[PDB]
Amino acid sequence: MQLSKAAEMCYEITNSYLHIDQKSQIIASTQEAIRLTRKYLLSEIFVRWSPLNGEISFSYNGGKDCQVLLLLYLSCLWEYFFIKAQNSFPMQRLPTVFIDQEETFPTLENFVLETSERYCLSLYESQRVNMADAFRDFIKIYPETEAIVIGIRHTDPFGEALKPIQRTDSNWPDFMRLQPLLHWDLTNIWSFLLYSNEPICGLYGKGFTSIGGINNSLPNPHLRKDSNNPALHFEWEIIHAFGKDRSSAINTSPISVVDKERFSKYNYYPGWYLVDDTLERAGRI
Ligand SMILES: Cc1cc2nc3c(=O)[nH]c(=O)nc-3n(C[C@H](O)[C@H](O)[C@H](O)COP(=O)(O)OP(=O)(O)OC[C@H]3O[C@@H](n4cnc5c(N)ncnc54)[C@H](O)[C@@H]3O)c2cc1C
Repeated sequence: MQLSKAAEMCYEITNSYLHIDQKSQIIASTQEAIRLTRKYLLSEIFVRWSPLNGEISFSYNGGKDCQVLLLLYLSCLWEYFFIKAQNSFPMQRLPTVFIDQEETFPTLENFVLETSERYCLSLYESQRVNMADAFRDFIKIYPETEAIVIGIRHTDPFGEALKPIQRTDSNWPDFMRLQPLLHWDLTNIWSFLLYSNEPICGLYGKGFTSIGGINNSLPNPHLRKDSNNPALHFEWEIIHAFGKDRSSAINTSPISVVDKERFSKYNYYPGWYLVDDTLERAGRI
């Protein structure tokens, strides 16, 4: 859809989530994570750089984390338009960067393309090694790029020293890292993404909890059905998902035939049956 419509839609979704009045530590926690992310964007980021004209590019790889961020970002883009009108919708696409690699799952590539069309992203896609170099090439093509939005957060307990607004290290080309999802935990991610009713990468439906490349990521061994029985913690969000109101259906994207072959050897609960952040990357490495 056109960008103004995507932005207004995401605004309604986020607003609707913020109006959930349920007994729930998860919901209340996620409402707080939403408010902080939106405060970073509206109060610290969009005040300093334009989210429309190319000063900022959004790094998007179709994963759950940058998808949640993209929905929040679009919600803030809607609000930004009115704030700037108040202090003084364009027909265009949102500048976005996707690094495509040889080991990228086709299912994910397809999801990136489809959601680029849904959210009206103007996609730069690299030609299918090291991410630092991929971005160095990007910045050389688009030197006006001042900042890049990154859906990074803490997914193991180890010290990382990340900040919401942070310069790249000297290894990397110079631009500002914008990392407003940093305080989200795994339960917040699933609660919001399932509530949104937006389509999500079909790999999560097959037991992935973290998506890498074909060779470095698998369904989460802790979701293997014959040896684990996790409870569903997001039933309310699923049943009452935005605009849904078949209540129990989850909007997963199609698995590419090649990936279906690759996964035939796999007996796994969907990713949203994992809430233990310590175990999020267990299917990786
Ligand atoms: C734009 C950018 C700038 C970075 N700058 C530094 C730096 O200065 N110093 C440093 O030590 N490390 C830097 N990194 C690496 C980063 O800190 C993480 O160590 C690395 O991304 C792996 O973390 P992760 O596995 O948790 O998340 P990842 O799986 O890498 O995902 C984290 C986020 O990065 C973006 N991303 C990941 N893969 C892609 C892709 N293929 N295409 C487009 N976006 C993608 C998405 O927004 C995603 O939400 C940078 C990474 C990116 C993407």
